[PDB]
Amino acid sequence: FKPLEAEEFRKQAHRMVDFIADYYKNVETYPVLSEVEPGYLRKRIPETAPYLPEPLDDIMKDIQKDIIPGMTNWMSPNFYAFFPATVSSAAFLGEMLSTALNSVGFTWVSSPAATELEMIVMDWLAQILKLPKSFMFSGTGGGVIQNTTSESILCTIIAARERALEKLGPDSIGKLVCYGSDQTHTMFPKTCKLAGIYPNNIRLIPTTVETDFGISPQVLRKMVEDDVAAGYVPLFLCATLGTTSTTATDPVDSLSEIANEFGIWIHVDAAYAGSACICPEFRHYLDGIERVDSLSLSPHKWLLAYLDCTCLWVKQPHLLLRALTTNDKVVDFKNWQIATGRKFRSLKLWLILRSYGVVNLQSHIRSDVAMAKMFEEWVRSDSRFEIVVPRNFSLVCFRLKPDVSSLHVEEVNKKLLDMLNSTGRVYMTHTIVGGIYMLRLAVGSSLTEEHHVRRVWDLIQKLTDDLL
Amino acid sequence: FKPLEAEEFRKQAHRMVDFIADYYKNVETYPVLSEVEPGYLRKRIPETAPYLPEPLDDIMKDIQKDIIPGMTNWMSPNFYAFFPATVSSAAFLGEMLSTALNSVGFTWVSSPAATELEMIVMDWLAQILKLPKSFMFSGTGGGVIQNTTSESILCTIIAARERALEKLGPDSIGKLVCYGSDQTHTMFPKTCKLAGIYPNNIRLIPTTVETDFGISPQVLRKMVEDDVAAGYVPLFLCATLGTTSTTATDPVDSLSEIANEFGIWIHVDAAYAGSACICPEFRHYLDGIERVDSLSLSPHKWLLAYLDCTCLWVKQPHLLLRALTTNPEYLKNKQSDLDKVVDFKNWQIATGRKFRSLKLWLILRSYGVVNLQSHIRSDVAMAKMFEEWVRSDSRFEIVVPRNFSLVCFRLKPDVSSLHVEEVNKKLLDMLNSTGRVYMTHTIVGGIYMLRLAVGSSLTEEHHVRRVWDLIQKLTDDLL
Ligand SMILES: N[C@@H](Cc1c[nH]c2ccccc12)C(=O)O
Ligand SMILES: N[C@@H](Cc1c[nH]c2ccccc12)C(=O)O
Ligand SMILES: [Ca+2]
Ligand SMILES: [Ca+2]
Repeated sequence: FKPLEAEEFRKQAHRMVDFIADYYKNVETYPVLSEVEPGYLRKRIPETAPYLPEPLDDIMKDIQKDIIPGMTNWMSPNFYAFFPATVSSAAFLGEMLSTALNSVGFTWVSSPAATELEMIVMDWLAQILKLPKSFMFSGTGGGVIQNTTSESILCTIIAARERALEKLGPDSIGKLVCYGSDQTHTMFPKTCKLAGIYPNNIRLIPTTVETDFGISPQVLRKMVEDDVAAGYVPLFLCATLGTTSTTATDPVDSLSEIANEFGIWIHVDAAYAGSACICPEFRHYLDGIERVDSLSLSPHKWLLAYLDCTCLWVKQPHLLLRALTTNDKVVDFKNWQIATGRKFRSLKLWLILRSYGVVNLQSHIRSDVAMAKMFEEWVRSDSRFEIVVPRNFSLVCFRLKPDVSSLHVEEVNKKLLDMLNSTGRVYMTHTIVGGIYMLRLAVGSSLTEEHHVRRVWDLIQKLTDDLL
Repeated sequence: FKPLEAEEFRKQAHRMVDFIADYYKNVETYPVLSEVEPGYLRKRIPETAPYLPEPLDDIMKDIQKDIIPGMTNWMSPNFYAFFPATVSSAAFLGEMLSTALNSVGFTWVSSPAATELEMIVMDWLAQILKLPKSFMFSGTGGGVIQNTTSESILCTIIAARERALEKLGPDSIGKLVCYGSDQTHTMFPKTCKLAGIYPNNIRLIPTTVETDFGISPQVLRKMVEDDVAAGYVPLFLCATLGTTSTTATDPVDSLSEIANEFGIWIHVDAAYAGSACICPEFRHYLDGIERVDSLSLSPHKWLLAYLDCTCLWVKQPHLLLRALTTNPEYLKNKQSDLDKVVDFKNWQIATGRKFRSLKLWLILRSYGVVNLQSHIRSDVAMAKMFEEWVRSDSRFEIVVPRNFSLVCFRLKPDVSSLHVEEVNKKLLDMLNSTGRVYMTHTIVGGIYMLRLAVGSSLTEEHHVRRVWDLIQKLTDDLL
C-alpha cells in the first residue's frame, strides 16, 4: 500500500486541476447561497468510515452531488457578502507547491529558504506600504506571516501584557485595561479574554455617526484618564482601519499619539483595508504609523492570497519574542507565533508579488474601488435609496429610505435582502450600526466584473419595484 | 487586469502539477539537509518587489535554483528527523479543492457543507479510535479540526481556566496550577504562559529512566496534594502519548483517575502516536479515555494529511464554548440546545477557517481503515526491524524501548576512549553531512542519543537498510 506514488499522484492531480477549472468556469451558474437545511449531509454520508477503499470516481461524484450544492460559493462573481476572499492563479500555484513540499519551518535550520524568504517578503511588503525602517528586518523591526487577524492580535496583546507583568508582577493582571472600538465587538473582546484580561477591563469605546463610527480621540483620552485616575493600567488599544460592518477608520495619527503618551501599545488592524494602502491615494490612512506598535493586514482578504494569509509587523520584536517564550541574520519563526509548526507561508506571497507586480496590484485595488464608486453613484440616482455612511473603500452601505413605506424601515430592508438572497443570483449580508439597519455590497470577489455589478443593481431595482 | 482566468489557471496549475510530481520523483536525489549559510537568499533576491510583472519561467527557474536547494527535504525517503510529516495524493486533492473553493466557514450558514462534513468526519475518526459516545456530535461531546497542537492545548487550557474563574472569580488566577511532564517542556509551558498562568504555577513533573520517562502517577499525586495543602487550585494536566524526544507514554488510565479525583482537566496530547491508536494493538494506550477531558492528534504527523491538520475532541463542548466567547446572552443561558449544527468560529481562536475536513474525508474514503492501519503497521515494522539490526551490534545500545516508529539509540561508552557524548555527536554530524540522510538527536535523562523517526511517506524497506549500512560504515571510519 503506497499512499504517495509520483505517477498516480500526477494523474489524480491533473484530474483535480481540471475539476477546479471547471468549477471556476461554472460557479457563476450556481446559486451563491445554498438552500440546504441543517443536517442535510448527515442523511447522505454513511455514519462510519469505510473499512475498504473507495474509488475516486465515487468520491468526485459525491462531491458534485452533496458537497458543492451544499456550499456557499465565495468565488462566485455574484458574491458580495462580508468581505471577498480574493484569489489569483499565482497564489494557487504557491499553495500547491508549498503544500507539496510540506516542510515545517519552525527554525531556520528546519528549512532555510522558507525562513529567509519570509523575511524578504515581509520587507518587500513593508516597502510597498512605505512603512518606516523600524518595521523591517533590514532595519530595526520585523514581521511574521500568521494565519489570522485574531491570533496576530492575541500575540500583540500578550506581548503588551507580558511587558506590563514583568514591570509590575503577575498580580498586576487585574489592573490592565484594553480598549477597542465598539465596532470591533465580535472579536476584540474574545481575544482579550483568551489572554486573561479581566472581563470588566475590556473597554469598548462608544462611537457615533458624527465620527463615521470611528474612534473619537477625545473619548478615548477621557476613558484612559479616568482609568489612570482610578489606578488601572492602560495596556493595549486596537485601532481598526476598516471595520467589518461599515469600514469605519479609526484615526491612526491621533490615536497613536494618545497611545504613546500613556504607554499604551497600539495595534492597527487593517485586515481588509490595509491592502488599499499600497496605493498612494490611500496611504494617508497610515499617517502616524511610525508611532504605532504593531500593524496587521490580511492578504487573503483583499490581496489575491488564498486563506490563510495574515501579515503582522512589529516595531519592537524583542517584546513579542520575550512574551512568547519561557526562557544575527536569521530568525526561528516558532518564536513569533503561538505554535511550533508552520507551512512555507511566504512562497505564495512571493509568487503574487513577482507574477503581477506592484502596478497590477494597485490596478486591482483601484478596479474594485472604481466598481464600488460606480455602484454608489447608481444608488444616489434612485431617490428611494440612501447611502447610510461614507464609502471609503470597496464596501457600499445602503438602504431603502424610511419614507418609501409606512412599515418599519428595518423590516422593509430585511425583506429586500431576503428577496435578493432567495433569488440565488446574489449573496449580500446586512449590518446594524447606530441603530440603523443597512444592506452592504462588498465588491471585490476575484471573478466579479463590471457587468456583474450592473446586473446586481438591476436586480435590486427590480425587486424593489416588486416590493413597493 | 484579471488575476483569475479559468483557462490560464488550468494551464499554469497543470504545469505546477508536473513540476511537483517531478520533485516527488527526484527528491531522493537531493541532499536531505541543506548546506546554505544564514542569509544566503538575501544575495539572490532583489531588495524590493518589482513594479512590472515577471514571467513564470523566470520564477520557476529561481525556485529550482534558489529555493529548493535551500530547503530541508522533509519529503525525502531519507528524512528521519523529528517526526515525519506524512502525505498522500488523496490529501493533496483535498488541499487543492479546499483551497480552490476558498470558503470561509466561520458559521454553518457561511457554508453548510464545510461545517457538516467536519462534524461527520470527526465522528468517523472518533469511532475508528473507538472513543466513547461522549466525544461525538452524534452523542454528547464534539470535536473540531484545528491547525496545531499548540492551539488545541491552548484552547483546552483556557476552557479549564475559565471554568475555574467563573467558579472562583478572576483574582483566583494566581492559584491555578498546571501540570505537565518534563518530557514536554518546550511547548506546554509556553502554552500555559499564553493563557496567563502565573510563571510559578506551571509545574513540570520529573521523570526517570525507571518509568521510561513517562509520568509516574504517584509523583503527580504527591505534587497535586502538596499544591492543595498550600492552597493552590490544580487546574490542568497535559498527559502526553508519545513525547517528541523518545515517544515516552504517560499512563492515561491512572492519570485520568487522578484528574477526576482532584477536579483537574486532563488533556491527552497524542499529536504523533494517537494516529497509531487506529490499530487494535495500540488502542490500549487510550484505555481510560472515557475519564479524560480532551484529546488531540495531528493527521499532518502520522496520518497522511499535509500540514496543517490537528483533530481535537472535547467531552464537554459547552465548557469550551463558554471559554471562547464574551457573548453575554450565550453565557447567561446555562443549558443544552436543540440545534443540530455548529458555528466552528466558537470552537477556535479565530473567526475565519478553511474547508479543513475535506482532505480528511478524502483520506478516509480513498484508503479505508484497513489500509490506514496497514500504513501505521508498515512504519512500526520498519522501525522494529531497524531496532533489531541495532541490537545485533554490540557497539550500539537501545537507550529506551521503541514504542512506535521512533528508535532511540547510541554508541556504547566503551567503544571509544573519547567521551560517549562526543562520539555520538560526531557520528550524527558525519551522517547528516553525507547529504544522504537527516537525523536529529536528543538529550534525555542526561543521556545523548540519536533518533530514527521512520515514517516519511516515500521511505521503503531498502532505504532503512541503506541508512543502517551507512551508519555502520561511518562508525567503522570513526574508530
Ligand atoms: N516533534 C518534533 C518535530 C515537530 C514539531 N512540530 C511539528 C509539526 C509537524 C511535524 C513535525 C513537528 C520537535 O521536537 O520539534
Ligand atoms: N469578515 C467576516 C468574517 C471573516 C473573517 N476572516 C475572513 C476572511 C475572509 C473573508 C471574511 C472573513 C465577517 O464580517 O464576519
Ligand atoms: Ca476585481
Ligand atoms: Ca511508509
